[PDB]
Amino acid sequence: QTALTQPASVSGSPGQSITVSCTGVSSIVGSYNLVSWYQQHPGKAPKLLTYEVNKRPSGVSDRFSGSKSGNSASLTISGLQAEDEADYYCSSYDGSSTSVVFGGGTKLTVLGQPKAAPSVTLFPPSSEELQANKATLVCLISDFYPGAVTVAWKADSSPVKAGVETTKPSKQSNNKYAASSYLSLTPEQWKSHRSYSCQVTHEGSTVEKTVAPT
Amino acid sequence: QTALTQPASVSGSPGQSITVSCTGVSSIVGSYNLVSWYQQHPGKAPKLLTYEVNKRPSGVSDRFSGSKSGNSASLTISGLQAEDEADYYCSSYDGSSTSVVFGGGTKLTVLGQPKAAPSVTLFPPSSEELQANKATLVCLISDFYPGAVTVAWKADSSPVKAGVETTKPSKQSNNKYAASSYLSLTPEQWKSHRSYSCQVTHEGSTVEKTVAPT
Repeated sequence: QTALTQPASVSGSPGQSITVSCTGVSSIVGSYNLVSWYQQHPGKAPKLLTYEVNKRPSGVSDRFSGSKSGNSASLTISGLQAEDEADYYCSSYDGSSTSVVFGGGTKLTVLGQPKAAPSVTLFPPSSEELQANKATLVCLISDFYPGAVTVAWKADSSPVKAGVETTKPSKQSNNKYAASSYLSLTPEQWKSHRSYSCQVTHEGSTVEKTVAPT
Repeated sequence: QTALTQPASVSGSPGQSITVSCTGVSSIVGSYNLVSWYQQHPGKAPKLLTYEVNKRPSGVSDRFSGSKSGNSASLTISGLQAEDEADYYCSSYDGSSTSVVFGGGTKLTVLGQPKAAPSVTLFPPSSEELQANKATLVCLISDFYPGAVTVAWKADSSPVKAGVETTKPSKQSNNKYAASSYLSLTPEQWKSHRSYSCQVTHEGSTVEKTVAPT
């Protein structure tokens, strides 16, 4: 199909400014300065950032400004913040008699955010769960960055190679990631060992937490 | 109130047909018949399925058809295929901002296995954690399908607001989903209450677990 031309991706560090161009914008009939830019975060609907080239709806920071020059429009984001990491789209009320054309989209990555070691919290099975004749251990891994992490389990000092489920890291409200790994055991397995351990490896450093029956 | 409103999610089996609704089109000034539906697969730009209510662009199967009756517009998909699982957005041209406005999105799941309700295990704060002035509660939500849930916390009948984080559902090895919601609090407020409840709502049905200091 037809789309406005945008670069596929752009990146910058916090505090910097990024300009995203959108070409093919010139209308074919009336001088349409009807260019709008949208921001889209994963799993959410596109949000309007600017319209009629440079107007901002209420609630949108003035760090976002649009402009237009000939067959091209631009969106500049001043003072880049981690929350700006998202996809951006321009759109134009094209010469296609009563028709709107959209851009292919630009993915903005905010580089250079500080590394954060993960907080690791290990939970032993609850009394409630033991009474249902089941035992689950959960290793909660939070506030880390970058979002890649390796998780391993030990029963005493030996590797546990079955019953381990680890979720994919997801960004949370503070722009850092969280994930959890759980190990399902029988109550007999849990009591037949002196301790279990969750080892988390993040950017070369490994942290280990241990828990014992009580 | 959103200008356009649609169900958050719907699911259907392969072979059937389902209809996704969108309300609010008549109150958008200057919308006339500029109603479009977009389909969006993860990591990709939205793809136009229908425009001007019922026209289809080149390459869109005739399994997709749109309709508008008053303040509602609808997208009907017949002969559901696995590849139709995606997010669907209705939208409309808004004369007030000379821009396209989007509905909130509808996540459509094509049921590839039976619907599975979630196992919910709630964990109270680990001892070595309170020992260091932190009190995290973890609500583990596993083995559910489709992959979407809402989670609510209650600190003694009173809805909990701040300090809640829930991860985006992740597909595990058995092909079902898992997620966790943790609540961060101070040991003080942990003991300042009698019970804590984790309420998980999935496909209209809601389960609740509770823990109490001990």
